Amino acid sequence: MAHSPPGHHSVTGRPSVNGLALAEYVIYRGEQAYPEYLITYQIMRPE
Amino acid sequence: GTILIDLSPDDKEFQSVEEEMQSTVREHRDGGHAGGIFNRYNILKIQKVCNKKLWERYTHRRKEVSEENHNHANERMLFHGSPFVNAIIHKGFDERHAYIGGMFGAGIYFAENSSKSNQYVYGIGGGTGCPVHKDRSCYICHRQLLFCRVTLGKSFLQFSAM
Ligand SMILES: CN1C(=O)C2(CCN(c3nc4c(c(=O)[nH]3)CCCC4)CC2)c2ccccc21
Ligand SMILES: [Zn+2]
Repeated sequence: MAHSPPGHHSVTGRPSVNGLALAEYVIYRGEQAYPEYLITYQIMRPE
Repeated sequence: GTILIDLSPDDKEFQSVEEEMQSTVREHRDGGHAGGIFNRYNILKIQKVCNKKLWERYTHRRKEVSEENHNHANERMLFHGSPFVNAIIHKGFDERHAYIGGMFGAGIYFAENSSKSNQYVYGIGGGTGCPVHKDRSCYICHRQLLFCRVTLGKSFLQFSAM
């Protein structure tokens, strides 16, 4: 794995083109996330 | 060590997690190529993931981060799609869950858009789609996502052409 930039703990990627997209995030230590909910689902065909 | 507790659809906690799934769907610039074409999900089951060891691993690091960031963990709830969801819930995130070809380096990636994480349930770029039909837009096969608790601490802001 890589490291977060010095003095940081993560990276926030903000969309500068698509105004409708939300942020994506990166961490570099697995102990900084907990997998709290497991969601089972189907995608739905548009009507 | 991992226990999975089914939530009832009548439980308030089920309903708020479903609404986070549903309200963060968006259209993607690939036209649905990687994740499928949809505006919303059929949510079949929501389970709470309980593992004392993994949880104490999380809260121990959260306190270190918080103390290096003016007492602010900067904790979010974020989605994560992966073929390795089953390994993740029993063993936790580690460096084998890091995306080498990721846009911000070799780390573990999360999304606020559920439909973004949906693009990775069958692999990078949707892989070859579902195991049964090889269909990245399969409306039949059941999929799984993780809704995760994530400590960001001091976060480096990257303005990506996304
Ligand atoms: C190690 N490995 C990975 O890490 C992924 C799965 C998880 N991946 C991921 N990437 C993103 C988002 C997300 O939920 N999951 C949302 C935000 C944007 C990017 C990255 C790729 C993978 C697929 C196939 C084989 C190996 C791997
Ligand atoms: Zn299928």
